[PDB]
Amino acid sequence: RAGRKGVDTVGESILICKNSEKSKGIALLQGSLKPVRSCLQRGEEVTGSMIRAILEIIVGGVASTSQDMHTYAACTFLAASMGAIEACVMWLLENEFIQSTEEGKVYHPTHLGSATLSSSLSPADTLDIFADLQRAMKGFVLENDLHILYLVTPMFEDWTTIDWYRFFCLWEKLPTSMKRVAELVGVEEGFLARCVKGKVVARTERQHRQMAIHKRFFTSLVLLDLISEVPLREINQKYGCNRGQIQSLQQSAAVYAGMITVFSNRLGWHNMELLLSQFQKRLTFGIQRELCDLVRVSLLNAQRARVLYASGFHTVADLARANIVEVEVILKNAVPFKSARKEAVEERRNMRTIWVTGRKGLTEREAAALIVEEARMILQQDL
Amino acid sequence: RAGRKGVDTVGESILICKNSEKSKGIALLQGSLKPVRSCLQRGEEVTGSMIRAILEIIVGGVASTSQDMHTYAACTFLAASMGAIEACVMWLLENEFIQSTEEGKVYHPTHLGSATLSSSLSPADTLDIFADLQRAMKGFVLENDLHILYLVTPMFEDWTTIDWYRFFCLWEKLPTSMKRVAELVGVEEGFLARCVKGKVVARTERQHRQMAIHKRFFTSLVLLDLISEVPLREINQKYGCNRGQIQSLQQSAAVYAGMITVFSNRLGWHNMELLLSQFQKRLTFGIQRELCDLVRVSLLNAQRARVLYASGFHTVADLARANIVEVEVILKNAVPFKSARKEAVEERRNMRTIWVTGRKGLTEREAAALIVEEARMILQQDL
Ligand SMILES: [K+]
Ligand SMILES: [K+]
Repeated sequence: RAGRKGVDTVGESILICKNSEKSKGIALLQGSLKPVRSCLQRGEEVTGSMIRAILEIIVGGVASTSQDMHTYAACTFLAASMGAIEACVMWLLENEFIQSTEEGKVYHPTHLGSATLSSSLSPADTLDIFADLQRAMKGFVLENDLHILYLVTPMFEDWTTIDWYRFFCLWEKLPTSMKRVAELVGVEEGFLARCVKGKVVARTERQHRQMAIHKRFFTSLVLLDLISEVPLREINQKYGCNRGQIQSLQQSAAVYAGMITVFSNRLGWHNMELLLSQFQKRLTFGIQRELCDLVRVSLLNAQRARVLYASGFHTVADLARANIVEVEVILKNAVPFKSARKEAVEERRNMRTIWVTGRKGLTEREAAALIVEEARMILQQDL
Repeated sequence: RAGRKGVDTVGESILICKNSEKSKGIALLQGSLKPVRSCLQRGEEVTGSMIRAILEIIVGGVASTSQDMHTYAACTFLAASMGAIEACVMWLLENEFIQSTEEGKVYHPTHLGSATLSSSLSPADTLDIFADLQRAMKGFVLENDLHILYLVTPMFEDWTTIDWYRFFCLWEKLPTSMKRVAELVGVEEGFLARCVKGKVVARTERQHRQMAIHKRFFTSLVLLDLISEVPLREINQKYGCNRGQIQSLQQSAAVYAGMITVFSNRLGWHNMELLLSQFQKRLTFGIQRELCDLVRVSLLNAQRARVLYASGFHTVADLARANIVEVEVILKNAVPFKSARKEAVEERRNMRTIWVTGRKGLTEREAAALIVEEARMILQQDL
């Protein structure tokens, strides 16, 4: 990124080092990129990338027989550099992903197969997800939205560094209704104590998904406050994570929530599907059910939707009838100031202070007129 | 109680009244006792006293036929003043208390019958107790002693006036292990809130044993601290009850615990019997399992047993080897003073400061020698 084309004569790069790390710095300047691996490499005859690859072609209906499988193996990048394929096919058979009809040896997708493909889910993750859902449908808590959120809470990657001492403090202060959900999932208070007392991550044993469970329940709490319209600064102080890690999490959970919804629909689990089908939109914007209609407008996010709701505008229909200058004023009240704000400067009438995507700078007035204009266009398309 | 025989010339009685309650006072001075009712009186064809009376003679084996029943009815105080009997017999039949073998119409006791008699329990109470035990054996908490105590916690009479606001404060501070026991029993947090917020006793509906449940769980908490050797003053401040109400409760629960143990033994419920059979002794003295051996000595109560345990004397065997003057000193340390106690007065060497039952005043020295003497006599009887 050193050197602007058409602007600079040269691009300069400086790597600051010490005498001790002097040799490692030179290694980088002379270093070159490593050769590209296939990521489908084989004491592991089976592998995730291959299992998914084989599942996609069989369920999709472009690979039926055993001859089609090895023909596919020829097209891979792994074979370009110049058994394992057969192992993945059996794996799909053992775990009810694929069917075999002896037309000798022809493979067809199951309901679980077609569901996994439509859900864009990884076959390795689908097994635990399928069990987790069946476990939840045997005993489910409906008095709050926490248990539902847990099912759509992603835990395939760490989104933040969790302070366990902070976690235990929230555990005790946690209401009884949410402790019931914790117990029902696997959250044991004993494991939480062995985390604060001693910084033993363990996780060496495969059976230590016990760690992931507590990380997942911690995350669901964050997502619970998030769709409860709890301020980002409160969530930051309460949990110990920045706004960057949160936004990356909600956009991840919004997508994941859609996956579990599709997965539940293709298996015929209507009751479970019915509950989940409202959280994709709520996780995206971080809102409650009431603001779901307002946030259809492009410029209206969580903060702008709430202040317009609390001012009499509950729906797009109510927002189309709106007086523009009234919308503008309500927007002006949602701004965050360090001092308890909420002189006359008439030189700020042209200040473009509202950002969009692929944006021209919008004034607070122009944005308001756009919100009312868009609301009317949507109101007509609703008929 | 006015007038000491052989001492006073007269006994004087004065009833202090106002002008408003003047007439009611005269009513007492001229009043006389009401005639004695039978307490087995009959829109109530069946009655508790009769059901129990009929059960006792059939199970005991002194009344078999229908002729024996009405012969018994003649001996009652109710018939002395000069149908319902037949109704009680059917009730015992409907609720598996008694058997009928058509030798036309001969009645025999069931296992449930013989158990109720041996337990000294009321047939009306036995039905709910029998259900409560069967409910507990389906899901039982063993990590603490609370759930076991609930089964031997008596609630046939009020032993104190419970402050519900205080109760809710202990509810929130209550650990998760004891909240699980509350939920498992029937303690709903919603009902606790409707007690503090509004002083609605209700209890007009028969189905409002929901009140008794919360009163019973409140009581079990008191009994839990009591056998955990928590000081009487702490229990007084924590719950809001005096030491008189507590002592009346523990002697009531000690007896009741023995009843439920016998009841469980006659039904063949060994596992349940095994757990309960240790709480009669602990409820009596208000001690933990360790002091169970020491309290066999007559003079050793909860307080004296603990200070002797913490000083090296764990058993009667260890207490028989004891040096008398050492026991005396340990006893002197258990005394409660307002100031942080624990001059030389050698005039208190004859002060009788220890009370017994059917008592001569005992000195702290004489009592110690009695404790060691009794311990030796018990140690020999143990062989
Ligand atoms: K929007
Ligand atoms: K004793």
